[PDB]
Amino acid sequence: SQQVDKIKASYPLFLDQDYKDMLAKKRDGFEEKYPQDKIDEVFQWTTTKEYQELNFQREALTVNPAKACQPLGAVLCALGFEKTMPYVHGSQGCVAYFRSYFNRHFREPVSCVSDSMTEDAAVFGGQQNMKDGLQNCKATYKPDMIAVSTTCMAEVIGDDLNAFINNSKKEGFIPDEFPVPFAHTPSFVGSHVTGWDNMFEGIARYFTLKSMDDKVVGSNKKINIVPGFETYLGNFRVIKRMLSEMGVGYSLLSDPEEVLDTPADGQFRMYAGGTTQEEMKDAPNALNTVLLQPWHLEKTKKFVEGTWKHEVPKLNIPMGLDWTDEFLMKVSEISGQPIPASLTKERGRLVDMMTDSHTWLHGKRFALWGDPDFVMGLVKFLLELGCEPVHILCHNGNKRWKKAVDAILAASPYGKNATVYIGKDLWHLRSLVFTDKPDFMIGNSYGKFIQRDTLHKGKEFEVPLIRIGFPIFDRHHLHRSTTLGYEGAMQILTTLVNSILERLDEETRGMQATDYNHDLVR
Amino acid sequence: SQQVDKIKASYPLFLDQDYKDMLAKKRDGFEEKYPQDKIDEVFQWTTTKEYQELNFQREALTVNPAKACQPLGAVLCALGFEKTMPYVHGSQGCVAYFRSYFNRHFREPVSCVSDSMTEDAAVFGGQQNMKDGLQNCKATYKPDMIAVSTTCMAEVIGDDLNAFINNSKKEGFIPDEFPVPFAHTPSFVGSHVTGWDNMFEGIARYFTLKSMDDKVVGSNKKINIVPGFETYLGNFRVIKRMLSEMGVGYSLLSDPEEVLDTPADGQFRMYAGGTTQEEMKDAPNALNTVLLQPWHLEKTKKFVEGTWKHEVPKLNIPMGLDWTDEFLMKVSEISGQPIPASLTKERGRLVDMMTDSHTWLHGKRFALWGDPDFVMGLVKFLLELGCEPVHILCHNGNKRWKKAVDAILAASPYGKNATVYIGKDLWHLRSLVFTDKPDFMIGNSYGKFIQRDTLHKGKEFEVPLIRIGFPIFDRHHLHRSTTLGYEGAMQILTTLVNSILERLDEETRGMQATDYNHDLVR
Amino acid sequence: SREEVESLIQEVLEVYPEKARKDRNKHLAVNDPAVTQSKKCIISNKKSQPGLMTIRGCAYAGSKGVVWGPIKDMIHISHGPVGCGQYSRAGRRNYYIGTTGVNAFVTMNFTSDFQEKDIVFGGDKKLAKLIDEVETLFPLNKGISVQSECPIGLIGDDIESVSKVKGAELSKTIVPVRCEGFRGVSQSLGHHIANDAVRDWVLGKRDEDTTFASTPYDVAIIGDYNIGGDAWSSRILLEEMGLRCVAQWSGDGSISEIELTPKVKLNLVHCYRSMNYISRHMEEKYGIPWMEYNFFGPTKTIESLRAIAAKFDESIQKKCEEVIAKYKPEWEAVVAKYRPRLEGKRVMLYIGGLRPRHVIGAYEDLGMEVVGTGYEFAHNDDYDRTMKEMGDSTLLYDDVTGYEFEEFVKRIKPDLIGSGIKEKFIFQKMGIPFRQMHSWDYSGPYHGFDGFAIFARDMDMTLNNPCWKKLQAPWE
Amino acid sequence: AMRQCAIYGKGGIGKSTTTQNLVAALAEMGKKVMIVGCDPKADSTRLILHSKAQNTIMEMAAEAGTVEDLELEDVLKAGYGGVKCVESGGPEPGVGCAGRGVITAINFLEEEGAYEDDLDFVFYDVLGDVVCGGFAMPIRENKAQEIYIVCSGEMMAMYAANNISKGIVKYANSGSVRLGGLICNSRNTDREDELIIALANKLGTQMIHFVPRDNVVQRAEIRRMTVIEYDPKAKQADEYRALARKVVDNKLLVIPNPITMD
Ligand SMILES: Nc1ncnc2c1ncn2[C@@H]1O[C@H](COP(=O)(O)OP(=O)(O)CP(=O)(O)O)[C@@H](O)[C@H]1O
Ligand code: ICS
Ligand code: CLF
Ligand code: CLF
Ligand SMILES: [Fe+2]
Ligand SMILES: [Fe+2]
Ligand SMILES: [Mg+2]
Repeated sequence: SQQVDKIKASYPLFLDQDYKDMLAKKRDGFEEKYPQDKIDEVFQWTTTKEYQELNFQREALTVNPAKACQPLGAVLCALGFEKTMPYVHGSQGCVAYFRSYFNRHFREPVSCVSDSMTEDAAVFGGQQNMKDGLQNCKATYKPDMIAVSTTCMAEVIGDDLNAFINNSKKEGFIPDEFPVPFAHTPSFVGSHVTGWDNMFEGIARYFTLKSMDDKVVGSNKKINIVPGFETYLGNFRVIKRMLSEMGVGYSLLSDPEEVLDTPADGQFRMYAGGTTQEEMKDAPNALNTVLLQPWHLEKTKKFVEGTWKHEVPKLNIPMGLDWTDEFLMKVSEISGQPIPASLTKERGRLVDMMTDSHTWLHGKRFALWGDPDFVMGLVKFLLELGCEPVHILCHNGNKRWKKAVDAILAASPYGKNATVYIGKDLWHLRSLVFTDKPDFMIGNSYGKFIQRDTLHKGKEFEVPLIRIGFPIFDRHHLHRSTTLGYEGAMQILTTLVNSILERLDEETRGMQATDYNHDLVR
Repeated sequence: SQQVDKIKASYPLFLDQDYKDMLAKKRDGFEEKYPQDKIDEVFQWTTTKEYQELNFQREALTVNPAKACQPLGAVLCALGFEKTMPYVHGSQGCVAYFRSYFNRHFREPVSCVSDSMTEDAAVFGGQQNMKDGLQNCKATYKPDMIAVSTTCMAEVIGDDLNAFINNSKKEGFIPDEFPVPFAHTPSFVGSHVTGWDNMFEGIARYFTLKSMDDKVVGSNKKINIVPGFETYLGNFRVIKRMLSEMGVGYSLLSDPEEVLDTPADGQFRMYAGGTTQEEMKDAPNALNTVLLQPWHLEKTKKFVEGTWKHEVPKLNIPMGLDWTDEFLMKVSEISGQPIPASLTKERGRLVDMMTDSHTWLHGKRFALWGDPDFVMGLVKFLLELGCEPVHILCHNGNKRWKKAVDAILAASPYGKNATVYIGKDLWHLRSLVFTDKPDFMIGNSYGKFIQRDTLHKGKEFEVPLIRIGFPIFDRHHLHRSTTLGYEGAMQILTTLVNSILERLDEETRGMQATDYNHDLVR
Repeated sequence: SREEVESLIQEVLEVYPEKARKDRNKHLAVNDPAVTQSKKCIISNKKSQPGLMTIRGCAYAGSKGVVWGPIKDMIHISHGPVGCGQYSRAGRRNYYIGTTGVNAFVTMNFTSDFQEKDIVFGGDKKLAKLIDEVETLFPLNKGISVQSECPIGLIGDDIESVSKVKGAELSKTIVPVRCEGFRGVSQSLGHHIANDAVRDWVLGKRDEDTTFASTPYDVAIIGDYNIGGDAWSSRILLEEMGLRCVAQWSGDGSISEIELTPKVKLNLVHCYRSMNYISRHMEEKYGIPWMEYNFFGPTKTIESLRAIAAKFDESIQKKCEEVIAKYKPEWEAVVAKYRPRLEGKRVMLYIGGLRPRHVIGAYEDLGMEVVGTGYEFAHNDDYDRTMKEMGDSTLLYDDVTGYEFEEFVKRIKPDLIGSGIKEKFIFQKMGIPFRQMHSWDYSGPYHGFDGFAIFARDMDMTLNNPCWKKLQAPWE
Repeated sequence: AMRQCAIYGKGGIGKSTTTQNLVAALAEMGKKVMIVGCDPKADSTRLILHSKAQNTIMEMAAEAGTVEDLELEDVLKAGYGGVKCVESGGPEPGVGCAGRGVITAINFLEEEGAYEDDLDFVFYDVLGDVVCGGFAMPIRENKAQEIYIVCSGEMMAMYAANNISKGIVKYANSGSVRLGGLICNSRNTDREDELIIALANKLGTQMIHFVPRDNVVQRAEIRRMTVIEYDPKAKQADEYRALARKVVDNKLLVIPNPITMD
């Protein structure tokens, strides 16, 4: 039933007595469902130390992973260049998924094509699909550039991207000077951050490999910035703002900030802004190249050190105070510009915030996950705050990264109770937050399922989710946030101390029971 | 008892059984406390329509007001001027409170003096305190300027600030040229916003009244901006950023953003930034003067229209989409500068956010309160979002303003269920949220006790507090936010839609009851 | 108009190379409600032209995302690299009642997460080991499906063998599904491979069993995936009408309901496209008749209730007329409130395989007109059903391209578009009101009388929203 | 400076034998040579390394977890004459995907810089039936630039040379990869050398050398050695030196023209 003045959607509609009664009959009659008694006992068992031991013996099964595959990163990379169409050579199912995935995170259109390789293209190869596809795409959507990556099936069968594209050009499907950079992006290797590294390297090699002869390092007086797989619009914007503020000439290579934030003004723009082809061609002339997220830009770094001959600085991701400081001094060192009074003041305003909030953050325990550089940046900042990371999970992490993060942890009194996990998923993490309960989780939307689980055990075991990372599908416009630099650090500090205060108020909102500590002033 | 490894503060310590027992004995033995039965019965009665009728018949009793008194606004005004010491002539109890109130909201030092009028100065006048105080203040704290306001007692006994200051100067306690503007700020008239209007008009009168002879309107080619009582740092900044973006020469009169956000770098800066004495002297040469919060800058408006002869534009507070637009076009008409592409795009990004979040914002019902201009800005935006204001309260509001807002409400389908209240307090609003339950409250920290009350009645009756306004004492660093312009509207849009999604997740987090609607993607 | 629309078709097609032009021309038509053989006017279910930004998915999405995934008390393994399973995790809102991770698993992502060694050496050993860990960590699971991603089908892993061997060792139904993404041309073949697997590995488990107590009023709901609770909202009407719903395929579905479906008297098929396969098979093997119904809006629902009740005795027909009389004042008030706000409005639709024709009824009940519609992957028998439901000189498109759909809308200028998440943000930026017609924009149900109320409210809230008048800056 | 060559030919024709005997002579001439085996049975370096070279690339990756964890030191060994050997590895018959194993191994060698010591020649030994893209990995751009096709006078061997040449064309047109010649590994058929010269002519290439059938080759193979190492004075041993000298001096690199069977 519906009262026309107050229509109910699925919640709370299905709580009406007639639906509830109907669902009771469904279950009893046809579901052959395990008794509630058993379900509760099984549930309780999965929260124990013994279930954790079994759970951590897994060797073949993955449950709720915290990563996606390579071409997702390639697509994001390709999106960052002017009038560029991401083009994924292989099965079209993948593209439908990549677009949907980014649509939901960005609440924006996401442009990308497939060349629709079917069963006969599986056994004969995708040479024809690549010919017809490059021609059709150029004609219909008119990009300046098409950036080609691969699905897993094109990789199993070894479709030679370089040859397929050269024959397309040789046979007149697209003009020879029409730029078609490529990168093999196999999904069964690494993860989506690895796909970003691979795609960027293809494009950079495409524009600079032939013509190294006339390049002189330092001759355009600018600093190359490579951001890596990045999904906070504010992150592109803050790097650009701090460099402009210092007077540093800079060149952001892969810049999707504009095209992922177009205005609603009556027209759809498939393309907007981004790194130009001329900027890439000119990149080897820069003073140096800074990699924002080095732990997934290793292939890019070898090409840039080897072919461009830049002394790429050893910098951590510029998150939190020390590493933002370190980033700014090194940009200062490369370019000759001193650090302006305006950035120095901003630094002291983040310090002021740390001093103001330290009593509430101190000793607070967090479980967290995400991509390698993000996680280590977030871990470093939690330590600078007097917080205790407890469970650090990075599913797409490696042994060397794990070694670096264990060193940061051990350098501080606040890391004594923390352990780093690589190769482990969100079902592992779920066990950890039941057996060794932290105060909060910091991760993406997928963590809401953990929070629901911890709550089902009991309100005193509930571990709230703090949404920082990618993808965030169940809040709106968090993709406009910042995590880098001083600006990112202020936002994170504010998100953290206020999650802490929001939770405390909930635990103290009980009339004449807990509200003696329901303070007006915190 | 305490575990040395996991120490408990007041919460949850006193939930230990021995404290619980000790409290049970205290009550029973010595409190002569009404039986729980009666307490529950009176409580239920305070949630009904009949109590509301009694509650709304009040004529003499005020409960939980939503305003402060004039000198607080006067102090905030003076703080916004270069090296200026706010000076409140009267009782020192007032000053200890003013600083505290601002300390807790801004989490910054707040400098202001009293001249400590005691019982004998009550009966003999505050002439002597004023002589010694100005001399002592000037010598010890060395401001460039001293801005004198009054406590309620100095107003009752008619202490003539003008006379007392001149006799201070004639007798050499402070130098004759040393700037000492003043304003009578009685706490039994209007409130803290009226105090700001009074202070600003006194300072402006001080620097420009004698010398109107040599002023020509429009000759410095700048637009004067008067912010009014504003407690979001970001609001001063967004106005400064948008004018600069347009190339409009501007002069912001009363600018405390710097002094309220000094860096923690090893030294205390009693003063920083602010409107210079030269800016004030030069103000009448500006093209025109824009008042950001007209509904409490009426005294200022008469002085500037009467004496400076600026044709002050008829502008609403620039909040939400229409009135930000309206503000930008008027600044464009006055200065001659076009509206730049970067602002046009900023507008389309706010529109884009509104199209993206509209299905969740639609039909949501809000109770809200705060200052006159803030409230109406907030009401106008909710209507632009498709939301339904229901209870609009403004305790320090007046009958004309009430009419202005009822007209705005009537201009939209979404205002048909709203009522505006002036003169009514937070104990009145509490009845309103029990008898005609909205989905959320938008207000300041004082609202957390209302939420505590609605929850004690029942989880289905709980009305969550969304903290936007002044003062905010129970979250950290919200005073860095923005509420004006496109940037302000984006922050407000994001807070509202995510408060809605956060609450829905809470209502659907129940394992095997409501979590069928605990969706990953919202 | 008929000629004007034909002209619009020829102009749009001018941008394509000749091969893509000759083909895309076959998939765009000007409707004739008189035509009953759609082959004559349009062709469908062909492979997409490379590089043209089709909105189509793959066989795996069709099988795992759509048919299998909703079955709540089985564990569905995304077999292969980590991407597929991760982009589809809780993306489709197939609602279910259960204790997730204990006795129910719908929102969870199970995968074998192929690395390079698993590609080169094959993954049958890992798959076997994977099933042991599952049975350890989720002992209340009542069966397991193995959903092959692209590379499982290339390298020739023997998942049937692993399923027979491990299933015997554990006395557990394990269903191997070859829903390799490169198979077919879209989601459609995945439905089919999903239905044949249900048939081959589950539907027959109780062929010899006669313990279940059957009545002449037993029916199954086939082809409702309970989006936002659509199926729960349908089920209630059928039962108030005195029918007993033994099964729901596959929204809120259990493996036991599927095994008990052969005991019903009539199969109620909502989504024809995705489950007409198993319905024909159940008629051939068990003698069970099946019929298509539509519970979108009052007119279609009322007509469907009467048609279904006519398959039984007069008692059920009596109860039919009761249910109708009960909800009559409720759907009439919805009409009185929302139709005046929607009358005369024009909508263009583009969805998968059922809704582009199925929901036309609900729109008309609010006085709206469907001026254009098309499918991602229908077959010609869907377009046979479609053309009488559309008006004359309306536009029909199949596997429409991003470009084509963009340009059609520019000319036709509808007031509302109802399509998917990939379409959404394109058209909002154009100032055109947009409703998601897969996910229902996280709202719904829209099925039945209770859904229609949410349906009316959603179409009006969006189309008449104050945000749509704000797209142009006053100064330009 | 560096020359990369890929050896193709009909299954069972003598590629791995011919390749290894050539490289032996090449090393004996003072060349720095690497052999890259691209066959799941991993027999391509078995005669340069006596008895064992236990460690294939895929094997070590499977054991080590991932290819990225694997260091160059683990899979590349030196045998007779300082000849460097590495094997792709792959699955046993009938399971997994040997093609992808080749892609991964060749990609590993590139990423780890295996090509940049001071090498004169790189030889890729590929299996007979080239069933997929993986097994053309050695003839992509920046891999082998010279291809030699092993054949003989019988109908089937020549038919195969022609079909491998068609598979080459797409890699030859779009790249720099070129056919170097046909090497005739005799089966003692009538007027066989003339016959292979004729075939070479129709393709657009030459027959670089006629290698006689001599059972010392198999006798040395049974000893896990090249003829060069097993018996340096034998007639067959001088044959591989002649073949070796000619490959050093070859300048003929063509795009072949495949014929229609008539
Ligand atoms: N010139 C020659 N005279 C006599 N026997 C020879 C010979 N060349 C090769 N053989 C023998 O023929 C057999 C095949 O040699 P080899 O293994 O090198 O062929 P191949 O590599 O083409 C097979 P595949 O295609 O499966 O890799 C071996 O036993 C080898 O000793
Ligand atoms: S199953 Fe089909 S695309 Fe019949 S694959 Fe698709 S939940 Fe659509 S038009 Mo998404 S044939 Fe269902 C469908 Fe229709 S996923 Fe849903 S909305 S009625
Ligand atoms: S010593 Fe007097 S009793 Fe003490 S705090 Fe001061 S007034 Fe009160 Fe003042 S704060 Fe404003 S100006 Fe009057 S109302 Fe009140
Ligand atoms: S048609 Fe999968 S998303 Fe792809 S690159 Fe492979 S991991 Fe990543 Fe369908 S079954 Fe899946 S989604 Fe495609 S791969 Fe195929
Ligand atoms: Fe958007
Ligand atoms: Fe502070
Ligand atoms: Mg061989």
